[PDB]
This record gives sequence, structure tokens and C-alpha cells, in this order.
Amino acid sequence: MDTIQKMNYEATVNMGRQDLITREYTFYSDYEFIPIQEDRKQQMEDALNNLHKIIHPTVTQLKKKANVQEIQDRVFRKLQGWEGELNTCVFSAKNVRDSNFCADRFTNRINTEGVEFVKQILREY
Amino acid sequence: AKDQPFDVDGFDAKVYPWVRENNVNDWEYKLVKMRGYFKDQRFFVRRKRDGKEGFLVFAPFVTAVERVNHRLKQKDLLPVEYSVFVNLGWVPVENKKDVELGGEVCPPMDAPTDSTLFVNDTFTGFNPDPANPEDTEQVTLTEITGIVRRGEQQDILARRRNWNKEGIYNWVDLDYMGKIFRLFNLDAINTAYIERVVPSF
Amino acid sequence: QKYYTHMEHLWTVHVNRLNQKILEDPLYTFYPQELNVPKHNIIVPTIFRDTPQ
Amino acid sequence: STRKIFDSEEQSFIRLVDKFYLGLSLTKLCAQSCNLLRNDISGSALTQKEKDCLSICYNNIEKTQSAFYAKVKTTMNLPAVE
Amino acid sequence: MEQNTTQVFSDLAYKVCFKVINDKNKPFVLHDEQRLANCLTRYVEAFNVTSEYFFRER
Amino acid sequence: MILPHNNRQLARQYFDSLPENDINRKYYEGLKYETPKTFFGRFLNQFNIDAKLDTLSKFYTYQKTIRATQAELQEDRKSYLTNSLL
Amino acid sequence: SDKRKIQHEGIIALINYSTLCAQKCDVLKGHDDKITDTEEQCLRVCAEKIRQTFEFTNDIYLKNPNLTK
Amino acid sequence: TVVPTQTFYQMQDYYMLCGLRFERWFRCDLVYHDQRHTKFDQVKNQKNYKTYPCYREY
Amino acid sequence: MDPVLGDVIATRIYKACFKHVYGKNMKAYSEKDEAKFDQCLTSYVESYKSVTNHFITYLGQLPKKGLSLD
Amino acid sequence: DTEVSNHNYTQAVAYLNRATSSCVKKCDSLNNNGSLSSKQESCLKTCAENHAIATKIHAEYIRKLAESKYL
Amino acid sequence: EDNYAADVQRQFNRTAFDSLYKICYNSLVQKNGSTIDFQKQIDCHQRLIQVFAKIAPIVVKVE
Amino acid sequence: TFGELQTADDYLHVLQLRSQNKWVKNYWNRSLQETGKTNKAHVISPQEQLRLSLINQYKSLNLSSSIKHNAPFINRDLYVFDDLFSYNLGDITTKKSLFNDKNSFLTSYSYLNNNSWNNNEFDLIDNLPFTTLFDNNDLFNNYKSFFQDSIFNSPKKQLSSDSKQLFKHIIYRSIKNNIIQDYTKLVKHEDFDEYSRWIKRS
Repeated sequence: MDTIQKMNYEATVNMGRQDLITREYTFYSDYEFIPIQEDRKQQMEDALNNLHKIIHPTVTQLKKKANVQEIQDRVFRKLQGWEGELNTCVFSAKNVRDSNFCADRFTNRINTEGVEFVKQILREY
Repeated sequence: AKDQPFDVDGFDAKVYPWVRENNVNDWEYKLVKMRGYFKDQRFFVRRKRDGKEGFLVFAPFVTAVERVNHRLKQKDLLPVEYSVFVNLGWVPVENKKDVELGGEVCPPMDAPTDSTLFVNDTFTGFNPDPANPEDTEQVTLTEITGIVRRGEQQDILARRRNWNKEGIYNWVDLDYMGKIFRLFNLDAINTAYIERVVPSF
Repeated sequence: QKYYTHMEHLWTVHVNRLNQKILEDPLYTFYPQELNVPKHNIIVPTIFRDTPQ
Repeated sequence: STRKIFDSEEQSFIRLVDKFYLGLSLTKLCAQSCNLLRNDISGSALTQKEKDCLSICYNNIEKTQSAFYAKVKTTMNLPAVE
Repeated sequence: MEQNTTQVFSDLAYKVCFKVINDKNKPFVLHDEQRLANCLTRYVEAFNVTSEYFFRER
Repeated sequence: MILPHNNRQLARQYFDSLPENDINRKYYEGLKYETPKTFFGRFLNQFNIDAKLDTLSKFYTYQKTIRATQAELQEDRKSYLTNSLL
Repeated sequence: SDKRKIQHEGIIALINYSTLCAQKCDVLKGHDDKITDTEEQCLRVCAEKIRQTFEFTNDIYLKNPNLTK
Repeated sequence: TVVPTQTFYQMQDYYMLCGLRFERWFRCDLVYHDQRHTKFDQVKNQKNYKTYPCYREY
Repeated sequence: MDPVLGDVIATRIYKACFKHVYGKNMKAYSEKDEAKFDQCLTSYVESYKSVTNHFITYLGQLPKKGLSLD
Repeated sequence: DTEVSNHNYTQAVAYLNRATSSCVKKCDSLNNNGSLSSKQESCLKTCAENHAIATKIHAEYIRKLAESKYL
Repeated sequence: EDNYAADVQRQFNRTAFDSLYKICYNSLVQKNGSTIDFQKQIDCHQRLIQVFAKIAPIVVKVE
Repeated sequence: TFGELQTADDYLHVLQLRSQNKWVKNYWNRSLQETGKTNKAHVISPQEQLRLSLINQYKSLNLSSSIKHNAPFINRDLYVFDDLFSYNLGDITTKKSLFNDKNSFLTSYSYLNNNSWNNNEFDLIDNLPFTTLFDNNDLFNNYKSFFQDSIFNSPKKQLSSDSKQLFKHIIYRSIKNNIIQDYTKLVKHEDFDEYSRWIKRS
């Protein structure tokens, strides 16, 4: 590559390597929890994508941003209520088995309760 | 006279049996073999031997070392040294200055023939390798044999009075000696001390 | 009198649990150390990799 | 990139240990091939049918071991030291 | 000697773990990164249970 | 708070160990309990507080509210008894 | 050195048979890191069987030196 | 403009406007900061790069 | 590295080929077995070179520190 | 400007030997006329990558396990 | 020299004896490691001892 | 040229990226490097175990006897092992020890040997067993990068400490004897310097 291209490429990689160098530095007096597994991460991402798929038609049709924010605000409050349960249980989880169980409960709650709530509010709008 | 000494090695080196079981009465006047390295500091206690004025010389003896630094490449944390006072002998008053600081008490013990022994002991943590590849791990060991003794106490009638501030000592005060030399193994130091015994030269 | 009502409510909850056949330990139960599961303190972060994007 | 780590006596002992483990691996391998470890065989007896398999195993190991090691060493062609 | 015991303990742990993680031989994925960690934890836990039982009195 | 797999079901264990003919057995079968509403019924029930606390302690030992109730009641008994004696 | 070697052999035997029980009980899995009660019971049973087999082997060898030496 | 200067245009110092504008950017930053190098201008493939959402407030 | 390491390499290669050749049939030694061992040795060496190249390449490409093109 | 010890070099070779032994056994790379087939080469490449990931994870896990027992 | 050689020989025999016993136990035990026949295990151990004894001189050498 | 911010950002983003790269390089090398402490730095306060606490605490001292009685291994008192098998071994002029396992014995011997800890440069060790790295610079560069990681290239003291902890864990969880456990009592506190703009806690 050219000199300019190499500098740009070097800048991009270094900006993406912030995590690589921050990993080495860790704090002792820290409450360390078990991170959620990658498999559960993807399942929760898939569950959220399903909600977006259900919500996409209504929001796009809406022409006033005030209504969209209200739908977002109501759904966020519902999701945030279950989020607190997930964080509290995951933080107290003593093994990946407990972390998996909490994530499974969180995603299953979204798939059943979240979908029903989202379908109900969208129909009202 | 029976000459049946007890070798203090392994876990005993770190936790002396008399300290462990609080049986200084039973262990008193017993031959004990110890291996370790002395400290530079020396302590003098007024005493008369064979009717001649002099001082008893006491030096710390590191019988075990523990390393508690997991950030080896970052910081060179000092280790935790478990030591016991050992009486190096008696010297006349006029020859007190002759005592060399950090003197070579006994020649270092010969290195073990077995190669597997050139590793940090699981209990003591010492490594008898003459040339340890790790400079920080290098340590020289010497073998000594002595008699475990009970610490003395204040006795005015016996003319055993100590003035710590003025540096005048007449009875061995293991508690004070441990504090001034700043030895971690204070509890064991106060428990008892060893008196080195050597065959008639 | 101080504990009559408190005891009745505790007894009422116990009966309701039995009727529903809920014999599992209720909420806010803290077992001794023996029955507490140890916490896994060994965590290995995943190897870092540059994002393809 | 060979380097002088061990001495002559130590080097020889390591080879003996390596050969000793090779013998155990070959012992298990030949036993598995000859199928002399079954759940339907009782007693510390070796039938002539199994002994023939063991004898074939021993001859094959003896004939091939020295030749194979020389070939591998020639292929590896590790450089000398100093 | 003690170092050898730990090395054998580590080498055996890796062998048993990998034979389970890489059964299908498919390329490892970020999730398989933690699955290897999980098997190692189970291996150590299984050793602790087995060793403790062997030294149980009587 | 305790996950289903991390629950030791100590209450179930105690229930299983109970006799065949027990009041707790009847409640499990479907017997319903109603607190007395008459003065005479309440007066009789006044003396059953100790029995109820003991069985609840056995059933739900280590429960926060039950354990707290026992501690407060025991302290009140000691505090009241000594005050009465004094 | 003999005492050290015996201790070294004893620990290695503990590791080797601990791995054997783990493989035979199939306690090694990647879905989680917690060994269930059933899997824990299997390890204890496997450990007990190994102990009994060694105890029987030690007794008969002591009673009769059937080895060819 | 996303945050008009008319909020505190009476003041020539713009010290309150500076605090308000920075606060608004930070709220936007807290949402998109960790995705900047994945789906925004800081992607290695500069051809398919998207402007950072909080650029205007910045 | 030490020559004992090379001997261990030879021991592993010999054991692997012995399994490949006699593990299946387990017959008497013949002249054709000499060729089979030679063919097995070459294949194993090629496999060792291939896996080593991939093993080194992958761990080298894994990021370790901030990139510096100078 | 980095230095490597003989023990570390030997350890690296040990990892290579372990990877080669496992991949050869799993992929049956010895079934050929001395030239690796395209399918065999692909399987070895995949196996080598998995071992490289696995060995690093195992080394990190052991180090953390030792450290946790340490502090 | 003789004492060291005897010690090495004893170490090799003990390791070989243990390793062969493990091989038989692994191959013989079944049903999730919960069942095994002690007599059959002994017979397997004796048979492998004979095999190793015949294989020891052939493989173990100083060249 | 239209200076609309979104399209103007096309010119700005590249220049900002370069400046960030310069700033981030300095931050890693000098600012973060000097101020930060890696691997959970903390202060250790040791305490000696007092005779009051040492009352009937260590009831076992000969760990070997417990291992022999309970370890799942054949009795070591048999006299068959003296001449059970025959091997062609000689020239054993020094005491030799046997390491178990067919794959870890070589590593253990290398660790024990002192000459194995001599430092070697890349230009001197650019030769793998079967592959030569002197004519494969691309492979050589990866080889160098692979060894850059500290996990695969650690000092002897780190390896010795790691082995010591593993052995302590194995013995304690197997025999459940407190002699192997540390005699000292450690109290650990994180003395983090919060007066720094480069590293912040969470």
C-alpha cells in the first residue's frame, strides 16, 4: 500500500485494539461475576431481532416521531424490568450453569411476555 | 552424651515442634539439627563463662522462607522469613570488637548429589543449587547443630537487669531481641532459642 | 397479643403453600456453608481478535 | 537448532526412558491387535494362536525399530552442536 | 519432581478436554473458547471429588 | 432467589419424614385452614403460638422471616420474664 | 529419595485414575462447568470400585507371590 | 443544529451552552461509543464506512 | 533443543506408523513393509510440516500488541 | 528485541508434537502415497488452528488457576 | 553404580507394573466404571506382564 | 465544494483517525504504561499463626504415610520389583529419577536442568525440527510473534511458582492436610492511586 494508506490502516487497527491492551490491566478489589456465554448472547440478540421484526411495520408507517418514542419508551420499561432480574441473578450466579439458566429465563420471558406485550401495544397504536 | 540429635527439616523447619505443641519443657536440652542462612545483625548479652567476663552472641537463623508475590515480573516483593535466634557462642569483653558483622559461622553444606533436589522446597522454600538460574532465588544454606534453650526473664536478685535504651543487657530477652531485629517469626522467637554445639575442636 | 396476628399470618402462608403442594424452600432462605454451592472464580477471557469490519 | 542441555549420562538416561515408554506403547499396541484382552477369556494362559501373533509382533518390532530410527534421523538431519 | 506432577496433571487435562471439545473436528468458534474452559473446570472438579473420596476415612 | 437446581428442598425433606397421619399431611392433601373468628376460638388459639412456631421452624429452618421471628420472640420471652421476676 | 518417589508415584496414580473415572462417567462436557449430583455420584462409585479392586489385588499378591519375577 | 444556541443566547460566555451541548453529546456517545470501530467511520474497510451518529453534537 | 527431543520425535513417528501398518492386518514382516514404512514416514513428516506451519501462523497472526508499521 | 530460552523452545516443540499426533490420528493423514490430499490438508489446517486456540486457552486457564490459589 | 542401577530397575518395574494394571482396568471395567471382575483383571494383568517381559529386551536398549 | 457537516466529515474522519492513532500510541507506551499496574496489584499484610491458634491444628506430619495407605496403587513393599524385568541399561554413575507419563517426562527434565534456561536469540533458533524458518520470513515473523506472548515464554520463577501452587492445590484437595497450606495469614488490600487521569476504576 501507499504511505497514506498504510497510516490509515494502522490507525484503524489501533483504534480497534483498545480492548487488546486494556485486558492486561485489572483491579484486585473488584466484585467479579461470570460473563454471559456467547451462545446465550446470540440467543438474546436473536430474541431482540425478533421484536424489531414485529415492530418494524408499525414504526415505519408512523409519520410523527412522538408516537415512535412512546412505543420505544413503553417497550423499554418492560424490557428494563426483566433486565434488572437478569443482572441481579447473573451477578449472583456462581457458575456458568446458573448464568445459562438466568439467560435462558430472560430470553424465554422476552419471547413469550415481550412478544405478547409488543403485539398488544402495536395494535392499539 | 547419647548424641542422638533430631533433624528439623520440612514442615518442622517452618513450624518448630516445640512451638507447634507448646512443649518447650519437653524439648528443652535436646540436640537439634537445622539448615538455613544467618542474618547480619548480632546481639550481645553480658555473661561470665569460666569466670571470665564476656558477652553471649546471638544471631537470627532463617529456617524457612515463604514467597507471596504472584506479580514476579512486576515487583520484587520481599519474602516472609521464619527465623529463630541461635547462640553463636561466647566472646571476651576485650575481644567484642573482633566479632565480624555477618561473619562466616560455618562452611556451607555440600550440595546434594540428587538432581531432583535442586528445586524450591515445598515447605522451607529453599533451593540448595550452588548456582541457581534465578538470581532472586539464589540462597546459600549452612548446617548447624545446637541445643534448644528456654528464654530467660528479669531477675533483680540475680543481678540480671537490662536497660534497653542504653544498650545494656544482662539476661536474654527474646521478645525484645525479636522486635529490634524486626523478625517476622516473633512468636517462635519468644518461645525458645537454640544454642549451637560443636564437637571439641 | 403481640405475636398472635404475626403467627397466624405465618401459619396461613404455610397452609397455602401446602395446599398448592409447594414444598420447595421459600424466598429469602440462606443455607449454611455446607449447603452453599462454591463460586467459580476461574474466568478465562476469550482470545482477542481484530474485527473483520 | 540443537543446544547442549544435558550431559552424556543424562542424555543416555533420557533415551532409555523414552525407549521404556515406547515399549509400553508397543506392548499395548500389540496386545490390542492380537486381541488378547477380551471379556470372555479367563485365566492367566496364552493360547498358541495368541502366542503366534505375539511372536509376529516381536519380530516386526525388532526388524523395523532400528531401521526406522535411522531413517527418521536421516530425514530430520538435525545440525551438530558447536 | 513436584513440577512433573503438575505437568502431568496439566497435560492429561488438555488431552481429555480436547478429545471432547474437538469431537466433530469443526473449526472452533468463540463459544467453543468457553466450552474448553468449562471442560477444564469439570475435569478439576471431578479430580477433587475422586481424590477426596479415595482419602475418605474407611 | 435460589435457582430450582440450587434449592435443597429442605421443607420437602422434612415433610417426607413426617408421620402418615399429620396435620401438615392433611393440608398437603387439600385441607384448608381458617383462623378462628369467635372470642372463644381466638382464646383457644392463643396457646397454640408456640406449637405453630416450632413446626414452622422445622419446616422452613434458615428462612429469614421465620428465623427473625424466633429470635425476637425468644428475646421478648427473656425480657418479659426477667422484668416480671424483678 | 525413596520416600519422595513413592509420594510422586502415589499422586500420579491418583491423577491417572481420577482422569479414568471422569472419562468413564462422561463428566467432561462443554455445555456448563458444574458437575451434577448424578455425575458426582458416578465419580464416587467409580472411585469406590477402583479402591476395592486395588484392595483385592494387594491382598492376593501379599497372600501369594504369583508373579514370575 | 441539534442543540440551538438560543437556549442561552443571552449569555456571551456560552459556558452554560458548552455544558448543555457536551452533556447531550455524551448521552449520544454512551450509546454508540463501543460500536464506532465496528459499524461506523472507524471500520478498517473505509469504503463502506458510516458517519458517527453523534458527529453533529460533537 | 536437545538431541533427546529428536529421539522422542522418532519414537512418536515410529509408533504412529507401526499402528498404521500393523494395527489393521498384523501380519509377518515382508519386503513390501519396508516401502510402507518409508511411505508412512514421508506422509507423517509432511503432516508435521503442515500442522506446524498452521500452528505457528495462527498464533503469530493473533494480536499481541498495538500495530506499529515502522 | 526479545529473548527465548531453551526450555521455552522445547515446550513449543512439545505443543507441535502434540498437535501433529492428534491431527494425524483424527484425520488419517497416513492414508496416501506420501502426498497429502486436498481434503486431508484442509482437515489438518482446521485441526492445527483448533489446537492453537486450545493450547492458548489451556495455558491461560492453568496460569489463572495457579494465581487464584496464589492470592 | 550398582545401587543406582538397582534403583532405576526398581523404578522402571514399578512404573511398568502400574501402567499395565491401568491398561487392563481401563479395558476391562464397564458400565460407567461401576463393574469389574477382580479375577479377570488379575488374569489380564498377568498376561500383559508376560507380553511386556518379552518385549522389554527387544525395545529397551542403549542404541 | 459543499461544506455540509455529514459530507465534510468525509475529509475530517481520516484526519481525526490519524490524530487518534498518534494519541493512542502515546497513551499505551508512556501514559498508561507508567501509571497502570497489571495483574491485580495489591498490598499483602502477613501475620504469623500464634500458639493459641496452633492447638491441635496439625494432627498429621508424615504426608507420605497417608499417601501410601490411601493412594489407589499396588503395594510398594513387594520384593518382586527388584528383578521383575530386565533392561539393557548401564553407565549409571549418578542417581537418576523417573518421571511418569510418556509425554511430560521430557518437559520435566528440561525444567530441572539449568542449561535449559539459557537465553537464545531468534536468529540463532530460526530452525524448527522439520521446517527451516530462514527462508520463510513470513513464517519466521509469525514464529517471532507467537513467542512474543508472555504465556508461551515465561521465566523460570513464574513457572516454578505456578508449579508450586498447582501441587499445593492437588495435595490439599486430595489429602485434605493443612501442612501443605500456607502457614502465614495474608490480608490483601488494593491500594489504587485514584489521582490519575489515565486509568479510572468502575
